[PDB]
Amino acid sequence: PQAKYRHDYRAPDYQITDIDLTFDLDAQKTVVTAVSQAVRHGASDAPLRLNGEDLKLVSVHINDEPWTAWKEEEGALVISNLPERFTLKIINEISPAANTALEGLYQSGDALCTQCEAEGFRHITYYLDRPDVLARFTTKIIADKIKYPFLLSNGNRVAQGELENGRHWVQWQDPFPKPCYLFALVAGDFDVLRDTFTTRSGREVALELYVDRGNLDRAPWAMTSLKNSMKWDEERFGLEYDLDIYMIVAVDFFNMGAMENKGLNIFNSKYVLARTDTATDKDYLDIERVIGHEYFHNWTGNRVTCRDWFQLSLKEGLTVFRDQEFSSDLGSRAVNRINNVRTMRGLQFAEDASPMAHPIRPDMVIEMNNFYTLTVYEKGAEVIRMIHTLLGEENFQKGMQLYFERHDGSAATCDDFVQAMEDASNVDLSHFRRWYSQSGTPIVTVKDDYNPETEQYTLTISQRTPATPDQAEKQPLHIPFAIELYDNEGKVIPLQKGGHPVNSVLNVTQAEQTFVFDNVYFQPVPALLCEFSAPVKLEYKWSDQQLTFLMRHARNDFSRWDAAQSLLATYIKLNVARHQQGQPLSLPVHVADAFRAVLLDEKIDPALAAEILTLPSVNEMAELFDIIDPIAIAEVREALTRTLATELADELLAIYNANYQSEYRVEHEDIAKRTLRNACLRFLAFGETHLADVLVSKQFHEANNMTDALAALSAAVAAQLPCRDALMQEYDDKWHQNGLVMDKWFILQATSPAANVLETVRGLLQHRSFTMSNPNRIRSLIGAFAGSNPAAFHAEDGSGYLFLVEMLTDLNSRNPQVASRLIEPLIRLKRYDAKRQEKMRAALEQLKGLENLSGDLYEKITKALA
Amino acid sequence: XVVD
Ligand code: NA
Ligand code: NA
Ligand code: NA
Ligand SMILES: [Zn+2]
Repeated sequence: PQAKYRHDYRAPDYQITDIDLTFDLDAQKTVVTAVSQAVRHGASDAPLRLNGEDLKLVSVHINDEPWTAWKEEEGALVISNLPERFTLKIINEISPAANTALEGLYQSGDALCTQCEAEGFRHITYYLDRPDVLARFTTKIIADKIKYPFLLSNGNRVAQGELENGRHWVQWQDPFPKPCYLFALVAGDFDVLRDTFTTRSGREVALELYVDRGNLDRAPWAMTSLKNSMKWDEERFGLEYDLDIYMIVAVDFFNMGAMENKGLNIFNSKYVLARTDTATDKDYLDIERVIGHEYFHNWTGNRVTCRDWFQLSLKEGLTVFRDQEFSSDLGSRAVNRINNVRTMRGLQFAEDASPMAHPIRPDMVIEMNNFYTLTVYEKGAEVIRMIHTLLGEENFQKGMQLYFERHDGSAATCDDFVQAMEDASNVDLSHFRRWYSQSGTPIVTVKDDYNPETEQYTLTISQRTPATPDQAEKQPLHIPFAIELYDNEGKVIPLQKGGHPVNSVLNVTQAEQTFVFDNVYFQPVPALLCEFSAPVKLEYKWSDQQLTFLMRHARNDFSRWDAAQSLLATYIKLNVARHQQGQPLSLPVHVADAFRAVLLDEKIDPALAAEILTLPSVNEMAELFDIIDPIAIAEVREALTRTLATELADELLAIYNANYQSEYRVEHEDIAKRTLRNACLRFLAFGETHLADVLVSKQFHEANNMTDALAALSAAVAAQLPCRDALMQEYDDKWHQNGLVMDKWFILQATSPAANVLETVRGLLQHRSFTMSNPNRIRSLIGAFAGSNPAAFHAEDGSGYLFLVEMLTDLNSRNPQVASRLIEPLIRLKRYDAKRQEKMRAALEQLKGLENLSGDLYEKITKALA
Repeated sequence: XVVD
């Protein structure tokens, strides 16, 4: 299977302007009739190359004439000798029941539904399956009325009829041209939650949420988030929905989280269904963020789409930025920034040093579904955010407005978007564009000096990005580098030079650069890379006291958290080295004291305190090291937890009790208090065993909501408390019939620190709530084991690797997209010690040998073995 | 797209 390259992009030889589809639907054999109006733009001798995969062709007509000038090759139907304008009619057959890959048209339970992004439409009919070809669709669907009473596609119901033999049809029309990745079709039986939203100019939009029969009780939060999403986009971006109806369908069987199909989003039911006894605060916030995300794509993705798939970030990075701003405006900005930065430094950095490293705009791709990445999404968004940081809100909004004014109704490029921001703002973003073409994480090194004779503070900032597996050449970037300088009272010193204010966002554009500030009347404590102003590794020689001083005085709550992370980092590294030498945890009294002060500070926002009291995950810890020792990291997180539990037991308990809430509310202050309370519980679980066991069992049984129940159950597993097996058994007995709820329990099993966890995971393949046919169940058991239990996954006997090989040998054939997400842990072999690396390499070599190796895996494996 |  061969790589496509971004610099090979060329405009298509043909366009399609309109497509009329008819689906005679049936799970065994669906007959598809596609009538496209087409226009030749290239040369007469150039043929029309239509993509198609696993299609049985029935016939080809050109202006109603049966066509003899064509041939089928691998993945294509090539048609010659066409006039300039013509009508193409294709009839073909497909088989949804056989589609275990869940790409194109497939079954989810008794429903039929689609997934077309990136290149799924070509599994439905022969088409120009590329996103610079935009067409107006009309979709007629014919099906059995009893199995499929709801027949849905994009746009508005414009026709309908009854047929003989219990069949009926419905025809839909969507007036906006679209690329085919945004086609959807759903056929099934559903309960439907109906509501409306009136836009700010007065358009009444009908909202419809389709869920499986029985689940209407879990739907109102998603509807409420949808309305909140529509409203925020109006207030913040000035954007209104542009259709009459907005449908979302919740399906249980989905490779993805959710998909923005125009006017008919299809969502994984994990991002829709919530009730207080089944869903945590985190699930509610996620539903809100994901509903918003797909909604935001209506502009940033649909009204302006992507010229080609190498431009994916144009929509996903910008739309992530949007969903982050939405969550942040509605909730706690600081908590959002904090967690997004956790993801960046702990997962996206790992990617950007792995064999799969790529720029946010890739240059080379073999399987495009492999590039829906942490890089494209999260670093993508950080790149948008830097543009925002350089321009300010007002200018950023002007650039958004110019982007739409220019590109509404067409497919654009990343470079188009940058250009609009540049032209609208008059900020020069030439050098800035290098963030789109250069992979890897820059290292920004800072040295300082205070001169008391001249009252000048001097910052010497330098950058470099190391070579990555994909690129040997690197150059300096335009790094927006935000600073604040604090005096000995905790006040900000005005930034100035030669009697003029200076912007506090410094433009770090060279390999090495000095900035000098004047009238710095006291030696400053600096806050550097404020709010993570660029997605870079900061190297600065902090003292502990500088960091604790920032924990106390920094203006932005993010910086208080960040200082505390820098404070811990030094001691995480210390203690991992110690653990390798068989030594126990060492932690200075003054560090413990800094955390005691956060617990007992009565002015601190509880939401902030909770994050400072949530230790960096094993993944964030892992990025502090060149070579990763996953067992030492896991053990050091546990020991650091046990030591703060002991040092802070009385304060932990007091704060636990003080934050008790009798009423459960999905409201930001309540969530903050609850998050702090459960953070204290976590520590307490690792303290004195009998208290631990009592607190945890009691919270589990008395909880009036799943947040509090799961925090307890999870602490029981994490600390291996006596009550653990009984609580786990109870949860299963109550919840086994509910897949989404069981996902959490599978995650807990998979991430257990118990010595026999692998054996338990193998056995859970036979559990009544588990099935290899369901991507969620697979992600929750196997994915969680491999990706989120690195200690057990990297057991020295290599048992973890052999297990993953066995699961991937199945999934490579069954559902390559899922297999590909699951292989990610194995491709990080170069970060491990030689012996682990040998075993991971043999594992990869074995998968490389599979018969019918999917392209999705092939891409990753060959990069990993290079 | 949200992937996971
Ligand atoms: Na077109
Ligand atoms: Na807010
Ligand atoms: Na210095
Ligand atoms: Zn998306």
